[PDB]
Amino acid sequence: PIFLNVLEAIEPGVVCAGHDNNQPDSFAALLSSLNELGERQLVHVVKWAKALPGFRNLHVDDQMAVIQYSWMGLMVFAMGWRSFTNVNSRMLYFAPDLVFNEYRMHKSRMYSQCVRMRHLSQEFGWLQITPQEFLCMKALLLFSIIPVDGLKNQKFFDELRMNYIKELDRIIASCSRRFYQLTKLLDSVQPIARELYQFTFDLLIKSHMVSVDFPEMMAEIISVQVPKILSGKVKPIYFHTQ
Amino acid sequence: GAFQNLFQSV
Ligand SMILES: C[C@]12CC[C@H]3[C@@H](CCC4=CC(=O)CC[C@@]43C)[C@@H]1CC[C@@H]2O
Repeated sequence: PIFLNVLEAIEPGVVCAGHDNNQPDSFAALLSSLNELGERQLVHVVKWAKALPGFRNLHVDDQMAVIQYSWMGLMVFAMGWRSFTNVNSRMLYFAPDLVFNEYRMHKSRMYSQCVRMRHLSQEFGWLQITPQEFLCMKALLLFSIIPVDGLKNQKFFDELRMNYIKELDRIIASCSRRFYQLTKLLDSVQPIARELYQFTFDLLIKSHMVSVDFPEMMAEIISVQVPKILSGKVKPIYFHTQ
Repeated sequence: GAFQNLFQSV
């Protein structure tokens, strides 16, 4: 199984946030650490994406675009998986040094979003999602959000997305019920990512008033790319009608 | 240019 071999081989390892767990929880400390974690994970997501089967078939502009649109969903989905495998979804396992209990969910001012992420984590358990299903689903998330007006070479993207869908189907191969379930789960990531994009955009704009630090790439992406999503110029590709 | 710089740096 060449395709699964590759997904297993390229899967990123552990990423720490650099959070100081000796200091009391505060909104500014928790969010600054999540932002730094995003910056660190972005590096891993780029290295991973560039090594995916067929990724280099895309126009280079589109390679960069899909990463910059899909990172939130990719990272949330992976975090939900870590939470499921590490703490049975009892907490949000952002990183080994940044685990959210209910108190942190509250103090982050992101409780509603955290609730939804924890629900996503629980779904991995409720659906008995396999590691191989997780890997295929996560790869497909990279190819699940594009400009309404299309990419630089839409044809190459369409073909690549088609093949990742096929790879997910073959790993499934009850099969119809399963595929329906997994595509529903995939769709569910996108509204969660949208809420997080709105939250982080609003936070960036007022960051100087709440002492929240945004690293360089996060600040750029959140001000340059994320607004395309929030303004409706870039939209998720849903399997099912919402 | 920060993301692009990362992307090209591998
Ligand atoms: C964007 C954000 C920092 C990066 C966070 C994001 C929540 C989801 C998330 C999960 C991860 O595992 C990596 C960091 C990210 C990607 C946070 C929501 C508000 C904060 O500004």
